Amino acid sequence: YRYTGKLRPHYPLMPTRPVPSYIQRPDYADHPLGMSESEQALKGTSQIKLLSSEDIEGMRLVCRLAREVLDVAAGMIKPGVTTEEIDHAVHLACIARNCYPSPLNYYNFPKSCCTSVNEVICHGIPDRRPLQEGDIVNVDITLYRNGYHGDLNETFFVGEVDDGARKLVQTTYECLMQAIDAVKPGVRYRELGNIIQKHAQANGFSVVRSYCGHGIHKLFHTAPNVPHYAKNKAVGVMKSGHVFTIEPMICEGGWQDETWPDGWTAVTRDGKRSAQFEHTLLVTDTGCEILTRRLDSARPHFMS
Ligand SMILES: COc1ccc(N2CCN(c3nc(-c4ccccn4)nc4ccccc34)CC2)cc1
Ligand SMILES: [Co+2]
Ligand SMILES: [Co+2]
Ligand SMILES: [Co+2]
Ligand SMILES: [K+]
Repeated sequence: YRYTGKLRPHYPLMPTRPVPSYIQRPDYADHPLGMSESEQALKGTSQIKLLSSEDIEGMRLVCRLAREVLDVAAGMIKPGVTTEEIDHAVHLACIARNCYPSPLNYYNFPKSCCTSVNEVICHGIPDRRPLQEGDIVNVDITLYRNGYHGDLNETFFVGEVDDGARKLVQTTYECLMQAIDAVKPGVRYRELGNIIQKHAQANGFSVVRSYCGHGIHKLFHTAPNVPHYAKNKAVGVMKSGHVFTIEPMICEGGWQDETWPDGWTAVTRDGKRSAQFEHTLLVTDTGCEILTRRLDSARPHFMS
């Protein structure tokens, strides 16, 4: 394999971390290939669930707990800390909150969260590499509680970063927030990508095309599919009671991605840096509720 940038995987991975039997498990947790029966039974479906009142309460709880866990990871972002160490803290924090770490064994993903440094667009596997001053790093958290998944991510700075890293991370966050601001009943899902790309393009940045936002509730990933680029062909119209993510991945150079031989790690083909932010949203009558918001601070971690 020819690597696209400086980053390399740092093996071996510590042995898989068990989840105590008392924590409720998603269907794929024990599947040998980590396949989700409940997901696959709906593969190829455009129909979007309308959440019930109990569904909404279940989503509010898990998305609040997921935010608490992301905040734990944020606290550890410093030079010299390995991504595996982050993952260990995240694993324990999910368990402490009576939650299963959703990524763990999801289609055989080996860890409890995704840590995506510099040119990694997404799905970086936590490993022995110590974080380096100047790095940017996304940690993507999903928890599973009482049958429901809650999903968020943020990009962080490791120590002091250069001007381009600041510009990329700020713009990616702006893209997400501008898209969130457009969410309300009657809006087509395909529209968010127009908003996101317009802002990214205006700042000299490209938009990843291979990975999308997603419906989430009793399923980790389900309808709607939500592209982040312009003139996409997404199917569906927002309605009150829809729950989905917007999770734009934005790049310094081109939009093209490829995957490492591990089958997971998605990287820029040019080896330039990529950043991502994510919230789980509930469409309401006035617009939408940001289920994964911070409750005690106005801003994401990279600002404060
Ligand atoms: C035909 O059966 C399949 C169904 C789905 C998939 N996948 C794997 C799961 N998947 C997504 N996975 C992830 C992910 C996985 C592990 C850890 C963190 N994230 N993120 C996604 C985000 C958006 C859409 C899909 C996926 C969609 C494509 C493969 C085969
Ligand atoms: Co993912
Ligand atoms: Co997501
Ligand atoms: Co996520
Ligand atoms: K990254």
